[PDB]
Amino acid sequence: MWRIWLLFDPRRALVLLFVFLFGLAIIIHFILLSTSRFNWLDGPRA
Amino acid sequence: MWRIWLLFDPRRALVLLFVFLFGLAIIIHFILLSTSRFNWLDGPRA
Amino acid sequence: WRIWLLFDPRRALVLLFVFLFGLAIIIHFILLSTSRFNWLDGPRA
Amino acid sequence: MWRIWLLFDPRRALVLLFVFLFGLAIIIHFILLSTSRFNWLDGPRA
Amino acid sequence: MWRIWLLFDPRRALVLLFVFLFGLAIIIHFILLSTSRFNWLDGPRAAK
Amino acid sequence: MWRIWLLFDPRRALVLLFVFLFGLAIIIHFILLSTSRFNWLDGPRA
Amino acid sequence: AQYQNIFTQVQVEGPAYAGVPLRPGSSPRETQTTFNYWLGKIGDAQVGPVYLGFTGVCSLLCGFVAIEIIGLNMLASVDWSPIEFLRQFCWLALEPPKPEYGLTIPPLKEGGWWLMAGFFLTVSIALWWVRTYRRSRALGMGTHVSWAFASAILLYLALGFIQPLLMGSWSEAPPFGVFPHLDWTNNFSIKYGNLYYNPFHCLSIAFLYGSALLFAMHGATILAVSRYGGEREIEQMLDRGTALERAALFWRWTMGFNATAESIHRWAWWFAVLCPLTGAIGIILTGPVVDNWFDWGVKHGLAPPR
Amino acid sequence: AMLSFEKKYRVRGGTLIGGDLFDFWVGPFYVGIFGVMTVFFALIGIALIAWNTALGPTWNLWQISVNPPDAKYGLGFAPLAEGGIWQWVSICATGAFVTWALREVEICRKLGIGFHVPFAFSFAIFAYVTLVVIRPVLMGSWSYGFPYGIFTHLDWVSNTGYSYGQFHYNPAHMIAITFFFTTCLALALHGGLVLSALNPDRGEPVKSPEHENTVFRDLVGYSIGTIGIHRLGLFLALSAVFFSAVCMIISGPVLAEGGSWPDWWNWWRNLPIWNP
Amino acid sequence: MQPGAYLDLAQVTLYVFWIFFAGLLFYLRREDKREGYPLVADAGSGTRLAKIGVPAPPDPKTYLLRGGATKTVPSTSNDRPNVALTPAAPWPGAPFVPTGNPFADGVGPGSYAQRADVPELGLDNLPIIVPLRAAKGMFLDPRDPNPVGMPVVGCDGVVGGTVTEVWVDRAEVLARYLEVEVAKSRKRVLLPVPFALINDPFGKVSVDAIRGDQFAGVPTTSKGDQVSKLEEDKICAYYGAGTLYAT
Amino acid sequence: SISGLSEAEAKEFHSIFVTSFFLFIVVAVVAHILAWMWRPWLPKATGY
Amino acid sequence: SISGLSEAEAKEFHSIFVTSFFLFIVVAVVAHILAWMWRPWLPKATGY
Amino acid sequence: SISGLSEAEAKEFHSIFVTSFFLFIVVAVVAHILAWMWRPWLPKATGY
Amino acid sequence: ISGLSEAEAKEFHSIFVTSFFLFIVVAVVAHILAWMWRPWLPKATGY
Amino acid sequence: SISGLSEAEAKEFHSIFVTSFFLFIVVAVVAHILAWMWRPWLPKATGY
Amino acid sequence: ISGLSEAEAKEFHSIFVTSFFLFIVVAVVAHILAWMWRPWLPKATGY
Ligand code: BCL
Ligand code: BCL
Ligand code: BCL
Ligand SMILES: CC[C@H]1c2cc3[nH]c4c(c3C)C(=O)[C@H](C(=O)OC)c4c3nc(cc4[nH]c(cc(n2)[C@@H]1C)c(C(C)=O)c4C)[C@@H](C)[C@@H]3CCC(=O)OC/C=C(\C)CCC[C@@H](C)CCC[C@@H](C)CCCC(C)C
Ligand SMILES: COC1=C(OC)C(=O)C(C/C=C(/C)CC/C=C(\C)CC/C=C(\C)CC/C=C(\C)CC/C=C(\C)CC/C=C(\C)CC/C=C(/C)CC/C=C(\C)CC/C=C(\C)CCC=C(C)C)=C(C)C1=O
Ligand SMILES: COC1=C(OC)C(=O)C(C/C=C(\C)CC/C=C(\C)CC/C=C(\C)CC/C=C(\C)CC/C=C(\C)CC/C=C(\C)CC/C=C(/C)CC/C=C(\C)CC/C=C(\C)CCC=C(C)C)=C(C)C1=O
Ligand SMILES: CC(C)C/C=C/[C@@H](C)C/C=C/[C@@H](C)CCC[C@@H](C)CCCC[C@H](C)CCC[C@@H](C)CCC[C@@H](C)CCCC(C)(C)O
Ligand SMILES: [Fe+3]
Repeated sequence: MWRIWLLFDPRRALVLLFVFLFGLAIIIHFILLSTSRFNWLDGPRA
Repeated sequence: MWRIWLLFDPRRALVLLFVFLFGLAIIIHFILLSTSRFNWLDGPRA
Repeated sequence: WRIWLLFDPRRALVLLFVFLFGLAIIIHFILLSTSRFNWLDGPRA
Repeated sequence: MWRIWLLFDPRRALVLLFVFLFGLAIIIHFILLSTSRFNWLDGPRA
Repeated sequence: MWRIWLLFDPRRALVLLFVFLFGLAIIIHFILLSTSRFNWLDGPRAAK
Repeated sequence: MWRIWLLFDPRRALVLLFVFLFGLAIIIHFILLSTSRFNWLDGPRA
Repeated sequence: AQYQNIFTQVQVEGPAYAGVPLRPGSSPRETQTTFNYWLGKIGDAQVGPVYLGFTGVCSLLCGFVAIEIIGLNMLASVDWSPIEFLRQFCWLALEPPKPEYGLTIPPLKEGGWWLMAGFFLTVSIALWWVRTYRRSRALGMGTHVSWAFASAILLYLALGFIQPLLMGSWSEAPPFGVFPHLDWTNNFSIKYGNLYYNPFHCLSIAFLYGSALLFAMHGATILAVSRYGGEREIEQMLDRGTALERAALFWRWTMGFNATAESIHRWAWWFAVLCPLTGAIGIILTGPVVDNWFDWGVKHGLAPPR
Repeated sequence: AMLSFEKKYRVRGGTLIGGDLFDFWVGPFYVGIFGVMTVFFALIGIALIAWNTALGPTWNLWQISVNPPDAKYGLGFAPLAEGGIWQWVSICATGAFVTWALREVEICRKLGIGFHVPFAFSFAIFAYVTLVVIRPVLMGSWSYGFPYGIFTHLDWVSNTGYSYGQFHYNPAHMIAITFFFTTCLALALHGGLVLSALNPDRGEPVKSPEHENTVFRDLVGYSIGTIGIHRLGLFLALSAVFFSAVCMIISGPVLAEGGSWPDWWNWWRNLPIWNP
Repeated sequence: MQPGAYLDLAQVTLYVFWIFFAGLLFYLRREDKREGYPLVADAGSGTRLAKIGVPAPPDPKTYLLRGGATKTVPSTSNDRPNVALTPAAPWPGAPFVPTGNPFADGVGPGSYAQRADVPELGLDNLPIIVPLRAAKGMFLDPRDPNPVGMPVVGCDGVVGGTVTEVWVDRAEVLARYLEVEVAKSRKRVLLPVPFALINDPFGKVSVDAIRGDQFAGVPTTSKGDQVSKLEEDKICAYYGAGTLYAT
Repeated sequence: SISGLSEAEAKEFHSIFVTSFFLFIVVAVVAHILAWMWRPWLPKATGY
Repeated sequence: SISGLSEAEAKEFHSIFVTSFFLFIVVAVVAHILAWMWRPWLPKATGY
Repeated sequence: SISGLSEAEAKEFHSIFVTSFFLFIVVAVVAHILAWMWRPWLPKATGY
Repeated sequence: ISGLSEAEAKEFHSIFVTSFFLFIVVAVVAHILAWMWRPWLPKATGY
Repeated sequence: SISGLSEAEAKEFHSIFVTSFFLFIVVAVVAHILAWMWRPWLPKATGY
Repeated sequence: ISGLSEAEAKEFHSIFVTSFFLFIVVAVVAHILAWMWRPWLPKATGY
């Protein structure tokens, strides 16, 4: 499996991986925060 | 884990890290300040 | 001593100063926008 | 403290300082002129 | 204080200073002329 | 007093000065014409 | 035959180019120059150097005075909160003066800041026009670029200055804002009839469409004959090669008529310049001359009485 | 009938269909089989428009109009006197455009040059097809196409625009307008630059590409080059039309016909960073 | 022009614009005719009077050149009006057929113009199209493939030669030509970059205009370090002929 | 060997990358257990 | 030096410049006196 | 090697980096403890 | 480094100071006149 | 030797940097004490 | 590094510091005057 790095560049791919994961996490967090059940700051909305 | 520094130039890694951390801290502070339970300046609303 | 053999003091100082000024402006404006910490016109309503 | 001038060209540093100070002064004067209490032209509002 | 003229060119500084001064002067005159108390042409606006 | 022309190019100075003078004159004339008291055409508005 | 000329295959890199020596009467340029790998994939990679003198510096200073006025008013309209400023930035504006002040100088919070920002922006734009003229003359070239810029400047002046003058009120002008100025466009069309029935508006739209059509055609033609050396448009006019012959014969066998390596750029210049000219004429006529364009269209048989 | 240098190019070959039967010129025009076909389609369409106008009340040029079928016919075929003429004129126009593009392809093959021009015309054909075929189908009936009238299709444009609140808030519409204005700016710049290099100041020699690079490095600090400006022109002109087609595809088929584009942007105003 | 009359200012302005636009169209169509006129009559037409069309071609135009020379357009000496072609039919509008070899005669898509037999001189009187070995200070941006060493294949998969050099354009930095050494000849020809796909097969250069065995026929340059405009145009036309005659 | 690396450098980077990714996955699993304990998802067809 | 002017040229230009400037100022002052005779400005806080 | 650093520099830079990162983390932990003592989060499905 | 000598530097400085002072004096006189025309800085209740 | 500075110059600059940083933080601490003396923040969930 | 010696930098810094100090003095006087005209920092209820 380690041959992927013989095919891709580590420093050029790891940055895209980090950006991708950060964007995914921020999107999931915002979606959860926008609901009423899983809002963890102000709680549910009556 | 010191290996990463033979591959990544600190003079850009640290800059990216600092800008990203500052942006994240700003975002979290704004989120907290926009609520009413965690507004530490004007206090709760209504 | 910290090893400044990596960061040019010129750029690392001008960016630091611009950043600090921006942060201070932002904090002052945030405070001015509130009614409790407005130090010019005072509380509203 | 005088060592700084070995690192910074006094020309560019001084012109940036002048521009920054003038901009800050203009901003403060504008904010004051925008209020009702510290408006020194036409006085307080009603 | 005379030594400063070894850093800055007199031509550039003297030509930027006049531009800056004229801009400031016209901005101040415009601000004064917008108000009602310091309008020197028509005078105070008719109170409603 | 003549020393100023050792710093400034006379042609450039005259072009700039003439354009500036004409623009300032036309601006002052327009401002005067916009008012009611100093309008020399149709005079005051009633 | 299979390589489309969209992207550069192999990039050549040498020393930076300082530039053609300037005709006497100009300042020296800057020396900072860099190269960009991505800009070289589509075009040229060298960035810089730049020339800044008196006109460029004064233009930038006045433009930034105007931008600062606009931004400080946008911050004051939101109680200086940066959070609420970022929340709704495209909905903020610096409104034009109120209709009850005519062409006088209004109070600051009712049109004075708008007037000062307009004045400084106009001075900035005029200084940039002078800069284009001056930079073109300093190399011995013609002044076609500045006279094309003058048409956009004329449309800008008609929108902001001339039509308010002829209408006798500063309130007829657009605001300084992203969405507010689109709303102003909509309300301007609604207020004076239907702007579709303004014939100079129709001509301006025709010239915008023809500008897009012609620039697509010219780009495609030059890319198609670039294998024979067609992109060197100046040398192909002083010494006609086979690339421009094929380019002319394509359009001659297609639509009956063709141009030369130079006259097509005159077609380009004129179709681009005629859009803001006809637009400015149509804007100047709207209000001062005609106040309902649909009634005008009905009078001249453009539409049934409806 | 030939230019002074044209004779060495009028060789035989390079067709797609028909062999050497239609491989001739009529004046300056090359014919091919697609030339015959496109002139045929154009003439049938013009005769149909004229016949539809004879059945109408006026011969006024600005008031001629071929109206699409009524909504009660769905996506079927309408009677000729009550909507079918619009459908047949649409068919004829599509045929004329496709045959024009194919004739351009044949001319490109005969001359030995790239196929960029027919490829770029395909974008305008795609926008027309999106306006008269794709969007009416996704909406449900042919009654959604625009009329063939000089001043009635402008009324169609305005009614369609006001059917979605204010059409200015359509984001693809905003991107397309930006691309159109940038295309105009770049065309003016390129034309003026080439003209000023070929017609210099009084008493000067004709300039060179180095002067052209220098003038824009002195104006704005960057110059794109001679091949870059043509690439960018094609790119901008095609992106404008692509995004206008996208703009019209999402209006109606995606956003409902009674909705508002201004209210879409509220997704930005309700972000939890600042919403409460 | 009074209020209530039919005539009003807007339509007067519109008609003024219509007249101006007719004038501008005439001026533009007049400028369009500075090359290729008068026309060459077809078969079965009179040749006693010239055909020019209704917007008459304007007077010849003179351009001042850098060294002090002049250039008068139209360029009538670039036309090559007598070539090896025969008409395929006696009626007007008929195509022509090459009587000999279209690769060597310069007809059809392989047609070139009679340009000046000198190199383009650049802003310092030194040729601009130059081999990289004679342009001090320029290199090949190692992020992109290095064609020097790759073999070149024709439209039929046959290898025609190998790449030995890259000819660049000074003052417009770009790779314009590749120098190709033919397989079994030790001779050098030029290949225009827009005609080649560098690295289409991983280590090769693909040219789908001519067959691999036709590189031997590409025209050559007089000097090994510069190329004239006529030679450039001939080298481009040779590859252009293969688009229709390579079979 | 077209990425500019050797085999040994590739193996080094791959080992470190695998261990880091694994630690990330373990922390994420613990976070999901805690999140489910705080408030569960996947309701029934009638609702919560 | 900066201007590339002989000192004699500088003094010549200065003389003619000052003459023109003084004539301009004189005629402007006459214009302002006539304008004040027509209508004064600078009213009081209540108006004219 | 590729980043332009030798082994010794890389290792000592890693050491100082980890130390500073650890100080940042412990300060953040203290800040979060204090924040919870001021205002707790993670309510119940019925609220606080 | 400005391309200036020292004597001419001091001369420029002298003339600059004199003209700066003249400007300042004229401005102060204008401000005295302006204040005796209309005072600024009102009271917290107004003029 | 990457930055372009020596190793003693680095020590000097860092010493001055630390002194300035510390002075800044001291002034900021005094500012915050005064600001709290003017208006306290961090209210209780009931309010102020 | 910038283009200055070790002594000219000294005298430039001296002049810079004197100018900065006098500017600060003028600003302090202006602030005393402004507080005497219209104070700020009100109480939680207002002025
Ligand atoms: C209360 C109002 C009074 C009045 C009170 C005053 C007072 C007070 C003064 C004047 C002065 C002037 N008045 Mg008056 N004046 C009045 C009405 C007029 C009318 C009119 C038709 O109503 C006109 C034409 C004038 C004209 C004049 C000028 C003679 C003079 C302005 C000097 C100047 O312009 O410097 C311009 C000098 C130059 C060298 C400009 C050169 C031109 C440049 C080089 C070219 C620019 C190109 C340009 C941008 C191209 C586009 C221009 C457009 C095509 C127009 N007045 C009314 C009756 N007037 C002033 C004066 O007397 O000064 C001598 C003055 O102090
Ligand atoms: C509902 C709204 C109305 C409508 C209302 C208007 C109004 C009002 C106007 C137009 C105008 C135009 N309309 Mg319309 N228009 C409508 C429908 C259309 C449709 C369509 C398919 O429906 C199209 C294609 C168009 C297209 C057009 C163009 C033909 C024309 C714009 C020319 C231009 O390039 O200006 C863009 C160029 C400029 C504005 C000049 C640029 C100025 C300078 C050069 C820029 C300086 C920038 C500065 C340095 C940046 C810093 C500044 C600070 C940041 C602030 N309209 C409908 C019917 N339209 C304009 C016109 O002229 O028509 C008569 C115009 O005023
Ligand atoms: C109230 C109305 C709304 C509005 C409602 C609409 C509606 C509805 C539409 C647009 C569309 C457009 N609008 Mg809008 N739009 C408004 C305001 C504007 C303004 C402005 C300044 O306010 C501008 C610049 C625009 C600009 C635009 C463009 C993005 C777009 C038009 C280009 C296009 O479609 O290419 C497409 C080009 C073609 C389709 C050309 C086809 C070419 C064919 C193949 C060739 C034909 C040849 C012919 C038959 C034969 C000729 C031969 C002769 C011999 C010569 N709109 C107002 C606010 N707008 C249109 C769009 O985006 O559609 C894609 C559209 O449908
Ligand atoms: C033929 C008509 C079309 C047209 C033409 C046109 N525009 C032009 C020109 C021409 C021929 C120029 O020569 C001039 C230019 O410099 O182009 C590169 C320009 C220009 N058209 C511009 C914008 C513009 N044109 C528009 C439209 C159009 N321009 C028409 C469609 C629009 C629209 C649709 O709204 C805009 C926004 C500018 C990019 C430029 C004029 C710049 C100017 O006046 O700057 C004033 C300075 C300020 C406001 C100060 C703030 C700085 C920036 C916000 C301004 C931009 C500066 C940047 C362009 C250069 C900076 C370089 C630095 C190294 C200093
Ligand atoms: C309280 O409010 C305010 C704001 O907050 C709301 C602001 O934020 C700001 C702006 C400041 C900032 C905070 C941003 C930072 C910017 C700076 C630090 C710069 C400071 C700028 C100023 C103080 C003023 C700027 C003024 C300038 C640059 C010059 C202004 C000149 C004019 C207005 C021209 C006068 C008008 C005329 C003559 C009309 C004529 C008509 C024309 C349009 C043409 C004009 C052309 C010329 C006169 C020049 C021609 C030259 C030629 C031909 C070239 C000759 C050859 C040469 C090479 C010389 C301020 C000042 C402000 O107060
Ligand atoms: C608005 O008005 C109206 C018209 O609209 C102008 C209409 O028409 C019609 C009538 C139309 C219909 C009843 C059906 C309409 C349905 C659709 C448009 C839905 C979308 C359909 C598609 C996604 C495919 C569209 C294809 C169609 C319908 C073309 C019609 C085909 C024929 C008439 C048969 C003859 C074949 C032709 C002309 C083209 C066939 C269609 C293709 C898609 C071909 C695909 C091509 C390739 C895959 C590559 C081709 C390769 C080539 C050329 C080889 C080259 C050589 C090599 C060796 C490389 C009505 C009522 C109408 O009111
Ligand atoms: C008395 C006479 C003598 C004076 C009059 C002289 C005349 C001549 C004046 C005529 C004026 C006319 C001609 C102009 C009319 C203008 C219209 C034509 C066009 C309107 C512009 C439309 C744009 C979309 C504006 C958007 C700008 C805004 C979004 C940018 C805000 C910037 C902020 C964010 C600044 C960053 C934040 C901080 C705080 C750091 O700054
Ligand atoms: Fe071109």
